[PDB]
Amino acid sequence: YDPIHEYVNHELRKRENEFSEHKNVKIFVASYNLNGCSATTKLENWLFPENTPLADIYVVGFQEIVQLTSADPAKRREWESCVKRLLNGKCTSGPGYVQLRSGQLVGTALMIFCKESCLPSIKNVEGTVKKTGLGNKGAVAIRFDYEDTGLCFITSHLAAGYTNYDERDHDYRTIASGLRFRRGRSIFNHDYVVWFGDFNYRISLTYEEVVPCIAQGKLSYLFEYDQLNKQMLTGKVFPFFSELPITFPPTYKFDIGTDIYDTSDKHRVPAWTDRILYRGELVPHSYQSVPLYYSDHRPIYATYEANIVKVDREKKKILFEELYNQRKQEVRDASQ
Ligand SMILES: O=P(O)(O)O[C@@H]1[C@H](O)[C@@H](O)[C@H](OP(=O)(O)O)[C@@H](O)[C@H]1O
Ligand SMILES: [Ca+2]
Repeated sequence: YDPIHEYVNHELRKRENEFSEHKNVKIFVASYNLNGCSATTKLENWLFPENTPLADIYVVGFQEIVQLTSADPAKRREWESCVKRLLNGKCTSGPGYVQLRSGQLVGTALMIFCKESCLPSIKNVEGTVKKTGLGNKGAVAIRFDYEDTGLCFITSHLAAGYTNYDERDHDYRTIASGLRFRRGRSIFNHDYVVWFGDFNYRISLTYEEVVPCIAQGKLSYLFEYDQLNKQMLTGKVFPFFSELPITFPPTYKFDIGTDIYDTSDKHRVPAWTDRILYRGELVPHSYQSVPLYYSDHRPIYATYEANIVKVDREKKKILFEELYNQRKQEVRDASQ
C-alpha cells in the first residue's frame, strides 16, 4: 500500500478524458435451437428484424446443429457460410463482415462476425468449451478485447426435462467454474458478459393451463411460474445477470412449420427455454422471438450498445508519474 499512488489514481480518474476515448459499439445477439434442421440463408426475419442499422458485431449461437435423440463440423460450416452470405448481402457498397471465430461442442456452436472496420480494434480472441456433467449438453464461449474493453460471449444447451431445474442449476455452476480460456482466464474477468441459449428452464404449470394463457396474452402470469426467473431471484444461478422483461410468447414446443404448440402425444408444456442474459454495463435495447418455423423452437435475439474505451497507455503513464512526483515533492516541502 502506497498513499501517494492511491492519491494519483484518484486525481487521474478525474482527468480520464485526457488519455481515453469512448465509443459505443452495437451488438446483435442471436440464438436458435435448430432441432437439426438444414442450413439456409432464409433467416432475414431473424437477423435483420428491425428497421435499424446493421450491428458492428453479430454473435450467433446455435443448439442442435444435429438433432438430439459426435459433433458435425461440416454442418456448422454450412450455417457459417449462410450467415456470412446473408450479412454481406446487406453490404452493397464496400467492406462487409468477416467471421472472427467459431467454436463447437457437439451440436452447440457459437460464431462471431464483425464489420471489417472493427477488426483493428479486436485483440486477444480466445475460445473454449465445457460439457455439462451431473452427453450432448454444454457451453461454447469466445471472448476478446475491443480496444481496452473486455467482452465474453457464451452460448449453452442445458439439461432437458420438465421438473429437473436442480440439474440445470448444477449445469450453470459446472460451466461457470469450468470454462477457462488461456492461462486460466474465467468468464467473469470481463467488462461485459452475455450468456445465452437453450437453458431449458420451464413454466411449472400443465399444458392445459399454459396454452390458453398464452392465447390470451397472460404472459405476466406465466412468468410467475418460470423456473429460470425463480432460480435467478434467489441468487442460485446467473448471479448479477439481468434479463430484459419478456414480452414474447414461450418459444418452445411448436409443431414444425406452424403456430401450434405441440399436438404430439407427448403433450410438452410450452416454455421460455431460449434466453439471453447479460452481466456488466451493457445498454439493452430489444429482446424478442421471431417467426421462423424450421424448428420446434422459435429463434430469439437481443440487441445492445456497448461502451468501449481506448486508453493511450503511454500518455497515461506519463501523467501518472508526473502527478506522483509532484505529490511526493509536495510532501517533501511540507516536511521542510
Ligand atoms: O426433446 P424435446 O422435444 O425437448 O422433449 C423433451 C423430452 O425429450 C424429455 O427430455 C422431457 O421429459 P421429462 O419431463 O421426463 O424430463 C422434456 O420435458 C421434453 O421437453
Ligand atoms: Ca429437440
